Amino acid sequence: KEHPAHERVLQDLVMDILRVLSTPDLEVRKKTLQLALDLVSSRNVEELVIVLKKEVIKTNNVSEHEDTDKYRQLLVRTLHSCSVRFPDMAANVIPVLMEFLSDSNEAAAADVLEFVREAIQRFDNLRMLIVEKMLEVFHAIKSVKIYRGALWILGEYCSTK
Amino acid sequence: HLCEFIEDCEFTVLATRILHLLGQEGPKTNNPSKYIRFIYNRVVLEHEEVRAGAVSALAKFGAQNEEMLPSILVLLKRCVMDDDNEVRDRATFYLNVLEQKQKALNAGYILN
Repeated sequence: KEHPAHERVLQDLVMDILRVLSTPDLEVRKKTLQLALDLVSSRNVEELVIVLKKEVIKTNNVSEHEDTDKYRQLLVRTLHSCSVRFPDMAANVIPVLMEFLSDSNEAAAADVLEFVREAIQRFDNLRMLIVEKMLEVFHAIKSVKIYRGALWILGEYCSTK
Repeated sequence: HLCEFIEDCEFTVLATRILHLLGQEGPKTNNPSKYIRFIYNRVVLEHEEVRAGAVSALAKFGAQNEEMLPSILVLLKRCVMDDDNEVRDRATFYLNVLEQKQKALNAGYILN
């Protein structure tokens, strides 16, 4: 990689390779994700993102996660980073949705992590929708996690007086 | 004995009860450093909740102050402070609450 003359393309070929991952082995996959993250100057991105979303669908599937779960968390990390740099998009909204589906803490933690972050980040607009989304999600749901969720959000508050 | 043992004799539930009681008692029985010493410990434990009691007990206490407390009482809330969002909030809020009344007044209303 310390061929820091680091050509565009090469980074790009990864996905192809990556496709192969669907024949799992997380551990390998995991190595990939880290590896993967790196190349992206917040670009070859979309095609990827899309792909990620594909992954995401794929991730849904019917699953009996045991290994891939892990991956997900990781992915999200990997993913997280990018965003920091980037301006990101709808894809993201989808996580929010996605997250609603889900049922385990670690994600909530991420989410929360996001809570924090976003709290810092504020360009805002999205949030509001999402807040709406959430409103649904929320209405649509119960749990400690949620319960907790409410608290912060509540804490947060703005309009629709 | 209670303090120590309970610490390493566990059960959160006990703590609730005792907390509540202790909550009232504070500086009428002095021994500040120790008592502080304890109090810190009680908090030490995780649980936003476990942590929380030491502050609440404190309100009757703080207000009264003891063999050294008012100046310092003021200093302490500052020295000990926390994030963890709603745990953050607890610190912030108590503060914020604190922020909101002349602390002398503050003590009077809340206490009752």
